[PDB]
This record gives sequence, structure tokens and C-alpha cells, in this order.
Amino acid sequence: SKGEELFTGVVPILVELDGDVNGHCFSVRGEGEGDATNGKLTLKFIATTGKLPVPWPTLVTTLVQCFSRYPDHMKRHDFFKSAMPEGYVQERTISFKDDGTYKTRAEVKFEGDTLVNRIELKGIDFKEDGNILGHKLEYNFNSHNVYITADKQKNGIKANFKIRHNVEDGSVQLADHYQQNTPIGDGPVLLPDNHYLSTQSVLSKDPNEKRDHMVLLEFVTAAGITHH
Amino acid sequence: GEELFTGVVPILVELDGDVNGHCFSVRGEGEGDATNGKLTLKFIATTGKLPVPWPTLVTTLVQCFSRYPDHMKRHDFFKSAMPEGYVQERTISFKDDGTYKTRAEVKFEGDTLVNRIELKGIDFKEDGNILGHKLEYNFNSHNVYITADKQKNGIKANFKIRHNVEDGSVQLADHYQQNTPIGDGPVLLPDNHYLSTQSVLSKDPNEKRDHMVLLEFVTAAGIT
Ligand SMILES: [Cl-]
Ligand SMILES: [Cl-]
Ligand SMILES: [Mg+2]
Repeated sequence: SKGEELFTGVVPILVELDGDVNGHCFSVRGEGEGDATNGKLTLKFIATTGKLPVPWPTLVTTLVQCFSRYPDHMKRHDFFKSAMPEGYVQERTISFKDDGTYKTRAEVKFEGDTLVNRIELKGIDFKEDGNILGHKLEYNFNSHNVYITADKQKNGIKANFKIRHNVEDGSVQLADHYQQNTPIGDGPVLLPDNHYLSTQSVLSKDPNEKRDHMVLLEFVTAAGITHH
Repeated sequence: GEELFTGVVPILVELDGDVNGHCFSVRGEGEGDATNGKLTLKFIATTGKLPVPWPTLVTTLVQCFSRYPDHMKRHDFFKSAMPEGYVQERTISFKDDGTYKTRAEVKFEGDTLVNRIELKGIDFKEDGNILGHKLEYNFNSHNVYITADKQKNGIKANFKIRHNVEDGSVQLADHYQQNTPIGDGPVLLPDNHYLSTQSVLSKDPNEKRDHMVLLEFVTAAGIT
């Protein structure tokens, strides 16, 4: 209750990522704002360490599901907001088909008035001339469903989904996602029935930005529960 | 500048490192109380397990929080360069082993004191005390000897860090340091003096990541 009330208006967002893929270290900082009531957010990310060693699209899912629109009839299933402001730890394993793997750990929490997503990413076993290290992925994104289930023993949740990245030669690069979320605080949280998030992402560029960057507009809505 | 340190000041430390080709990152946060010469910080290895021992990074990871007693206020270069800050550069030579070369910018960003560092580790022995992780997780007390560098409108420092080795011996790390103001505002150039440093390393029992908890007491001395 005290959680969801933090999201009734427009909330400033800060994203920070430290990454290491096949021994290539990099950092990303992002800034923007989110409208959870409508399930919309806008962010601009900058590579603070030069040119990214991996394609921007491979980082989209890593780079705040508390901004998902949970319609009124599903309010009892919003784990993400209920964990606020103390927040939650989000851990993922991302397996790129016929290629390497990302392991990520993020803390999503309020720092003052700002919703912060602070991430550690490690990637291993990527192929030098594969789609990722070879930068062969198109600068766009498809819509996906994120399937969520309660992880009661861990007072948290799990999720599974498959990302489809368009490849410049017309092929498709699959990225299998496993996700788990655990509260940072020791207070009670909502543990949901099985459901999913429907996500759309629009990638663009800032014409006035000289640094390697990504502009992102996201739409997310929760579903998978029959209405009455 | 000194007016910025009369209370408790939030601290952010960010390190990008590369030792013998192994890149890593460290992020620390905490607070400083310069009136009492006290630092409290927790550092996280954000790229996973470090390739070097935590104690070898302590000196690299905000001497503006040193307690300068009232009779030495005119010798506090570090605070006088704030808020625009200073560049701190070091060469750290580990006895019979490799070398750290570091460049940091220390400055206020808003109300937070930020220490942002590039470290490069050169020519370390694969199974020496550093890359072979043979150093104890503790830290000794040292003197940091400071002199003015009038030509660089800044200061120089030198000192020798004593790292306890697992075999009961001591590994020396010779530090040479240069500090230069970032901005054009006037700064205080000190008479020769030193900092007395004391540190305690510990762990957070609830922290699963590779990390270091640090508590420090630093005072200025060497003048009657
Ligand atoms: Cl100690
Ligand atoms: Cl000494
Ligand atoms: Mg960094």
C-alpha cells in the first residue's frame, strides 16, 4: 500500500550498469522517468566508457518491472511495487543460443525520490565473430511475454522468457532468460499467482548525442489472469 | 573549501582497474567526518572476484577527510581545492613485484564527495604475493609524508605501505604521489608535514558479493 503509492505519479529513474563480457569491461548510465499507472517509461542510456563491446539490444532486458501497469483486478499480484522503497534484488541468467551467457545481479530501489536500478553484468564464452561480439544485431526490438511465478520459499518470484533479437542478415538470435527476484528489506511483500508481463520497446537515437547511446521507450502491462 | 567538510559528507568511490590484462571494477559508498578524521566505507567488486588482494587497493580507494588540527589549518591543501577538486596520481611499486599506476579525480558532485579512479597494474608475478593472493586481510598504520609542489600549484607525497604476508613477513609497497588542483581557484600550499593513518578492515556478514568494509582515522601532524 505504502509501496504502490510511491508510483501514482511520474517517477525519476536512474540506471547504472557495470559490465564485463569476455574480459571487456564497460559501463552504462541511464536517466529518465516512469509512469507506472499507464505502464510507460522513457530512458536515455549513455556508454560512459567509450564504445560498447556488445550490441545495445542485448542489454535492454537488463537495463524496472515496478513500472509495469498492473490493472486494478491484478493489484494483489504486484510483487515489484510492494517491495518498495527498500526494493528487490533481480538476478538473471541469459543464454544466447549457440553463443555466450550473461549473468546479472541488480538492485532496484529508491534512493531519495529516484527509482534506482544498479546492475552488475558478467558475460562469458562468447564467440569472437558471433552475433554479439561481432555486432550483427539490428537496432530494434520485438514484443515479448515475461512469465512470472511465485517463489514462496524465497519470499520472492521467478520468471522465464525467450527474447528474439533480429539479426542483420535476416536470421533470429534467441536469448533465453531465467530470472529471480528477492526483497531487499525484511518486511512483507505480495506473492502473486502465475501471470505474465507483456512488453514493448522502441529504440531510437538522439540526433544531438555524440556518445554511444540508446534512447528507449517502454510499454509494459501485466496479464495472464482472467477478468471477472 | 574547508566549509564543505564541517559536517558528515556522503562519499562515492568508483574504480576501473586492469592488472596484467585482467580488468575489474570496484564501487564504494559511505561517509566522511573530517572534523573527527573518520571515514566509513563499504566497497563492492562489481565485476566479481578481484584479481588482486583487497588490501593492495586501500590507498587507491580521499585525504580531504583528514583531521587537520586548528594550528595546521593553513596546510590543508586537499580541502582548499574543493569543490572543483584535485587530480591524484600515484606510482605504487611493490617490492620485488609489479607496479600500480593510478589516476584519480576527487571532487564534489552536488553534495557527494566523489573519488573516480583509473588503475593499471604492470608486470606482476603470476604467483607472487599479489596475483597469488598471499596477503593477509588486515592493514597497518602509516605516515604519509607531504611536501609542496609550487610548480604544479599542488603537493607531492611519499610513503611505504607495509602489507602483512601470510608467512609472517612484510611486503613493502612504495608510494609516490602527486596532487594537482582541477580548477583555477587559489589553494593552500603546505609546509612539510605528514598524515598519520589508521585503518580497520572487516566483512559484512550479510553481504554475499566480494567486498571490503573499511573504517579509517586520519590525522595531520608533523608540526608543533
Ligand atoms: Cl585491519
Ligand atoms: Cl610509516
Ligand atoms: Mg567504473
